[PDB]
Amino acid sequence: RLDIQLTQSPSSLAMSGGQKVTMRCKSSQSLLNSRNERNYLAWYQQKPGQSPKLLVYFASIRESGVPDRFIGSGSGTDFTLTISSVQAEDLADYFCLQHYNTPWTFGGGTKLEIKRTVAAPSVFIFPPSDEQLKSGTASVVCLLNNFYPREAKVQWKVDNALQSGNSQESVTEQDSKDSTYSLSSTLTLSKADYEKHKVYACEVTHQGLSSPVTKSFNRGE
Amino acid sequence: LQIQLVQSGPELKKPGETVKISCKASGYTFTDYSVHWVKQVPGKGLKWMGWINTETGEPTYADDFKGRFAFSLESSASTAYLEIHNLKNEDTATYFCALGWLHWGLGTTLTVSSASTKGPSVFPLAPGTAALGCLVKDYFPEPVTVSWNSGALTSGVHTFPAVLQSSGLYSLSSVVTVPSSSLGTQTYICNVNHKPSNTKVDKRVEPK
Ligand SMILES: [Cl-]
Repeated sequence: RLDIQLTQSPSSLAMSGGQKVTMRCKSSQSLLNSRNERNYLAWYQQKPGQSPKLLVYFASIRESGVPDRFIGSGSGTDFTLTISSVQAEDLADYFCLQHYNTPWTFGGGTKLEIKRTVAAPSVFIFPPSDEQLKSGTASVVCLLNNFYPREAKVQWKVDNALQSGNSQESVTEQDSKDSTYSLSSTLTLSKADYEKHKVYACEVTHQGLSSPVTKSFNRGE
Repeated sequence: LQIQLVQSGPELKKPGETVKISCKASGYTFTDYSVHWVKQVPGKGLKWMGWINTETGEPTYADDFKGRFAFSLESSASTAYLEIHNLKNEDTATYFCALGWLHWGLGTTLTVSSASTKGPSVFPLAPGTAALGCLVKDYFPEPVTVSWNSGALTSGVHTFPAVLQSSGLYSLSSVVTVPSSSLGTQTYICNVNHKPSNTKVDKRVEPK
């Protein structure tokens, strides 16, 4: 009975399609059983929204129905998962598991994504509908479409006043075809507030934009 | 006959309540393998909860799972249970029973919330490419499904992961990009399905 730390690195990873990917899992205690010469370490893949899937067990043995581009290696305290040629479907979180001592422990995971060329988002702003306004609320939606990489800043301005605490963001998983992301920001205001001001704008800052882009609308056009 | 673990269905509970989840096993001698339990919290890692010996019936818990958690058995039914007492929002997670690192169940989803079941309201996001969409607001619990034009329109469609509002209700939008030249000729309908409330909405989204 012994607390074992597993440390996985790096924490997140972006490789170009077809290239090699390497990720590490180091244990605070040797996972090598001298009795049978097996390392009690397993790797799992977990895709966005799915249950975990065993990739290799006892450190190096590939599980059936696992593509041979996946290779587990290492011994004792140092283990490596290699993906020889990364594919779009490999978008996932990768966890190592030690089952040498109780309690069993997972590492913190490595997030893998595909790197592609930089792509500026397409920005769209959507005013509240008349139908929603009838119920005393007004949601303003800003859409950032098909961009890479993931990092982006969105800020709302009502009458050129910067907004804070009233919007929420959501981001799609990496597209399996063009390897991009999309993002929504939703600004929420009472019908009251919404009638008060005239100018609604969202300002988008992204590495693919030579300068921050802005879409905006005036209430009642 | 391959090993099979059948886990009970999605669970919706309120704070303070109790939930008992089942794991039904076949394809092997039940008392040959111990049953492990694993908690997966959404957008976070995996936590091993402990295990139960299927011969002895003795449960062993991981430190973070002592007190409110109990493993148990009905051996004559080759079944294992996880019971959680005095539920908290943070018990919200998927739970997997497993025969160690090797054979896992599909998992059981648990949502703990004081919110009550509610169907969404569907609002239009009116639009050489144009964007348009549907705002699917104030529903509970997850999930909702969205399609466009009965499923015939898939390319260019983004349905965003839902966000949890302060009200405790979820909200999401679904968007699609289409040729601007088509706004006058092609009708766009988003089909929204929220099964928990038995709510099915078709919403025409037109330019204004
Ligand atoms: Cl046993």
